[PDB]
Amino acid sequence: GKCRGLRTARKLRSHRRDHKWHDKQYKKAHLGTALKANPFGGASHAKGIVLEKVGVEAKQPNSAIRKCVRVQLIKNGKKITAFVPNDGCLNFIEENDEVLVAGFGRKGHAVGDIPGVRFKVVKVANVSLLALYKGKKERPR
Amino acid sequence: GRMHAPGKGLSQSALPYRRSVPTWLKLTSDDVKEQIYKLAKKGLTPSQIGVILRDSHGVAQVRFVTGNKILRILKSKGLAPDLPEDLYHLIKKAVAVRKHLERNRKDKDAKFRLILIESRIHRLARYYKTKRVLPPNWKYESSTASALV
Amino acid sequence: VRMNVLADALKSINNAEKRGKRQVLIRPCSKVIVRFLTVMMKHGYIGEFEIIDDHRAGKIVVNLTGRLNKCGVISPRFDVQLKDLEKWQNNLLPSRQFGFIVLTTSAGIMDHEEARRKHTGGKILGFFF
RNA sequence: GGUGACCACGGGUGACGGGGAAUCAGGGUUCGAUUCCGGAGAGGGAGCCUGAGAAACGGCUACCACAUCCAAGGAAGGCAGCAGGCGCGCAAAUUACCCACUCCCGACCCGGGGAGGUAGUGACGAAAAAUAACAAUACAGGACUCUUUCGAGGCCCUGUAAUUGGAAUGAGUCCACUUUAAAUCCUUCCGCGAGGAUCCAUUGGAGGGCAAGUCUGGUGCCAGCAGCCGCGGUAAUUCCAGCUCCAAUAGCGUAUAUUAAAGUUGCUGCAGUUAAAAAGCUCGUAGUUGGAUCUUGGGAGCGGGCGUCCCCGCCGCCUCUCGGCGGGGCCCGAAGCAUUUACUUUGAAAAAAUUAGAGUGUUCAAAGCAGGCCCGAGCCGCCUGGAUACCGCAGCUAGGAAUAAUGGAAUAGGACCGCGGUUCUAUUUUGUUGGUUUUCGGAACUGAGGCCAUGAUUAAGAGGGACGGCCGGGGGCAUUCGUAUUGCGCCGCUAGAGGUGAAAUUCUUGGACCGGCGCAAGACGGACCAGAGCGAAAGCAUUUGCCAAGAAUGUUUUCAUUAAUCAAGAACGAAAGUCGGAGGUUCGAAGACGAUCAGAUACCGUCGUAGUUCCGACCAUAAACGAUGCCGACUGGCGAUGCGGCGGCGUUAUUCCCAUGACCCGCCGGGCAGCUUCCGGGAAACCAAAGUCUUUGGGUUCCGGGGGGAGUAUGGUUGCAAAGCUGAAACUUAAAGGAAUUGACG
RNA sequence: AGAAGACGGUCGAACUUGACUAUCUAGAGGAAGUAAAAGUCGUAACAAGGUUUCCGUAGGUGAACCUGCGGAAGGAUCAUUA
Ligand SMILES: [Mg+2]
Ligand SMILES: [Mg+2]
Ligand SMILES: [Mg+2]
Ligand SMILES: [Mg+2]
Ligand SMILES: [Mg+2]
Ligand SMILES: [Mg+2]
Ligand SMILES: [Mg+2]
Ligand SMILES: [Mg+2]
Ligand SMILES: [Mg+2]
Ligand SMILES: [Mg+2]
Ligand SMILES: [Mg+2]
Ligand SMILES: [Mg+2]
Ligand SMILES: [Mg+2]
Ligand SMILES: [Mg+2]
Ligand SMILES: [Mg+2]
Ligand SMILES: [Mg+2]
Ligand SMILES: [Mg+2]
Ligand SMILES: [Mg+2]
Ligand SMILES: [Mg+2]
Ligand SMILES: [Mg+2]
Ligand SMILES: [Mg+2]
Ligand SMILES: [Mg+2]
Ligand SMILES: [Mg+2]
Ligand SMILES: [Mg+2]
Ligand SMILES: [Mg+2]
Ligand SMILES: [Mg+2]
Repeated sequence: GKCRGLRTARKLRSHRRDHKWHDKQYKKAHLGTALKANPFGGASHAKGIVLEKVGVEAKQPNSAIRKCVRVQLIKNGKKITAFVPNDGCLNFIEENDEVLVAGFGRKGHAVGDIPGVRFKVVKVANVSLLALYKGKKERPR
Repeated sequence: GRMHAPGKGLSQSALPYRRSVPTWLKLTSDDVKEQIYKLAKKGLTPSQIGVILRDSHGVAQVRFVTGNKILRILKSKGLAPDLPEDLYHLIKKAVAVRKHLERNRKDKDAKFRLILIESRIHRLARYYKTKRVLPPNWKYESSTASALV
Repeated sequence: VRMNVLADALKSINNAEKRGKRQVLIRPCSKVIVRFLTVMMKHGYIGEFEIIDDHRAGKIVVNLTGRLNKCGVISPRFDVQLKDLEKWQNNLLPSRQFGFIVLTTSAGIMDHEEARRKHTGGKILGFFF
């Protein structure tokens, strides 16, 4: 069982210390790796240049082509696929155009279908897809 | 459940309420201290005296008859041994295990019963160093052990 | 081995009263036992116990009644600083309406109510309720 | 020499340190570059002047690192003051006005202050709070009353509309005033300023989690949706649209860090038969943890409910050797000091802001700290505030002595003018100063006595240790036997036998196989043999000897807290495996053939190497398994058996009994085990224990946190090497899994 | 009084060459994993999975694999009828 004694404040502290390098959710957060690995250098979103448009094939049970963008981030020069959300919006984005890419909500998990795509596009040439696909702000020229 | 074995047994001695001497007895605190005296002289351990005195002789317990317990009667007169009887029984035992290990270098069993015995020695020793009956120096040594018996 | 002679005893007098046992003896005995059982005697939690005097340690024999749901023991005797006494008697007793944390202060062994009347803290032993 | 696993030393930080913050049943968890305090640096270092005061950067000296002008000789560079720009960037303000407030420096009421205040920018964020209300209609309804209902009176209602209708107001705009420094902003107000088609609320949703439509269009596994579950393949409650509704709503969305949620890091407070999981076993240093046992009952009173029963001040001791509030007391001043703490309670000290929270028509509130009043202002002025609690640990003070350690007398010592011998040395005193010697006071030392009921708590259903009679396939070392087995020797007879779902390679008239008698070598110890035995676990069986070792029981034997578990560190550890060596009984990886098969480099066959056999080193792992850590306590039955003991009631024998010994019947301790049950557990299977667990903590060791990647890579170490031990991540992944249910197929 | 200057010494940026450690990356070619998810060749496992299964070790093999030895039952027998 547990150690339970009265001058055992350390055997306890030091017990509950190491038996966190067996937690998963902290070994992301406190180790290093994460900051080192995620192209998003601990940063909520990030800007990057659209280097080409790529359709991705969804995971078996749901057949469809997902319509994403290969990005290269400015700060790193680290590359990316980002699924351009909402219908017919890939149609907006052209090559070499500067996009603000944010996460998906799973923080590292790829979302649902879109096998291995953490990132979603938000803005395009200082616009925001939400404004374009609603037809509020037009494409700049 | 014992120090060094699985056996969790109990078999021990057990005295009554009563302590006051049991009236058979003649002798008196002196004639017992006259007899412990002559047996230790002859060469017997503090346990072994307590023995002779009960089976053949008369005293349930020396402690009750006289004021104090056997060791103190020998010690306050200077018939007490060099080291504790309790300990050199282990040392004498160790040296006996040593011997046949030194002829029979296969006995894996003897190579606890040594290690254990060694450990039941050291363990004992290091209170006899805090209770200060041994000087804070004496130590086992394999070589010097055989002599010490 | 026998580390704590309460836990020893109190297990065996909770652990009879479950079976509905009429009375039980407690093998090791102590002063602290007596002094904490006599507390249980006042609030009714047991009846009259009659301590045998085997020459060595002591045995006790506790008249039980139905009334004791559980008694237990907090094993390390933490030091209770009177402000904490509440936070304890919240999370260690079934209600604010009965239940008794026996502890051991400056002015003897007693329940938590009696340490509060005298306004003393001290070391938690256990609890019956 | 000093420090160290009470973890130093080494490495790292997305580290300027505090005061606090948001979270929060109690406990934490992360953040605190953030205005308050404390530190540091002005690209980086070093050195410098000067200065009380600086190693000062709105100084300078180089260097390094940066960079400006040039007449090419030279010269001037430091925004981490304020503004501003560039670069970086997911990510952040105006070359604004001013000393009017608070304060500071000066020689100083007088200047200056990008300290500072004021504007501007400013969904960082917090407070308040419009986006309409109401009458009558038209109706749309529904509790009294009236009606069998249909209907109606109507006190009640409410829906939409007509807007029928005027009333009310602000958002704006703008006379005017205040404000302020001048504004601005706010507060004040003249004047204009609401019938929607306006003065116009949006963002997500509408299967579920989750509040809200199998309403209507379109697409048809596309587009697309969907944090997860999912929908989409020709009626989609799921896509794109339309209409309706819902939530919050002036906000509302997604990006991610983090907290609860997390009884998924578990101190409180997780888990370890099977679900992820207890070391193979044992020893053992640190650490943690450790039985009982020591002033009490009682007394004296005051006070609640002749006495009884609650409730209070008392009987910390010692000293007085110490003060004094010619001999004093009186007791405070000192100290034995609280043995030496741990613990508890009371003080004191704790910067403000923040926090908790007193007081207060800010119009409320966040706030603010004032305000209130007295007053018709004749008062030419009164009255009150600016509360308080917490503020860890450590430190300081004072009570208490519940528990935990810890201490004191035992090869003799406390005291008792108890007495002296030796020495020391201080100082009073001999009308003063010196000398000698004294008396005495205080140390130090030490002869010799008196008294001190003169000192050891007990032995643990803790341990340790002695002895006793057994016990046991425990271990070693010798020794002895048994068979079979193959080998050979010989002899007999004879042709097939071994192997097989069937056969052949194979063995054979060169007489195999079989029979007999002989030798041989090595193996292994059959039945007896069991929920039988022992050891730690690997573990352990022919006879006899010797050599140590061990449990258990037995014990008015001794010691007396000596103990449990244990990082660290050791002993042992099938088999397999490896170096040496010895040997080659069978079996037998590897290896050779025969078959079988679509094939079989497999199974089924026939050979047979390493090895299985020995002695000597290593290796250090098992499904090393009861998949159950070790010690310790408690809770039910009932059967059996191994050992020891005890008791009894038997008898076979065995003898005249005996002693025995063998059975029978009991009890007792500790062993291996069984069944049974609504203890109680337990997801379940099950479990006297996996029982004592939200009624949460007896002690302690190890160790798991979705699955894989992976027991991988890398690092370290051990090993001759197989390998052993230590042991990551990116990435991917939604379940993998466990227990039981029906299925259904073997 | 007293400048320029010069001998010495001390802190010492800086520069040059070694050492360490930290961190970060370039890389011909090689071997895993995962994706992942519908290719071929088998069919190792789950039913007596056609050969009870599994561990460790060894040796082998086109691949599951197979075979020794010692284990395991998590079995396909809680029993074998003195
Ligand atoms: Mg042990
Ligand atoms: Mg760094
Ligand atoms: Mg700079
Ligand atoms: Mg400075
Ligand atoms: Mg400087
Ligand atoms: Mg500057
Ligand atoms: Mg911002
Ligand atoms: Mg300013
Ligand atoms: Mg707001
Ligand atoms: Mg509006
Ligand atoms: Mg929903
Ligand atoms: Mg959390
Ligand atoms: Mg909680
Ligand atoms: Mg869990
Ligand atoms: Mg085990
Ligand atoms: Mg035999
Ligand atoms: Mg170890
Ligand atoms: Mg072996
Ligand atoms: Mg071998
Ligand atoms: Mg060999
Ligand atoms: Mg074969
Ligand atoms: Mg293992
Ligand atoms: Mg369990
Ligand atoms: Mg628990
Ligand atoms: Mg995991
Ligand atoms: Mg399994």
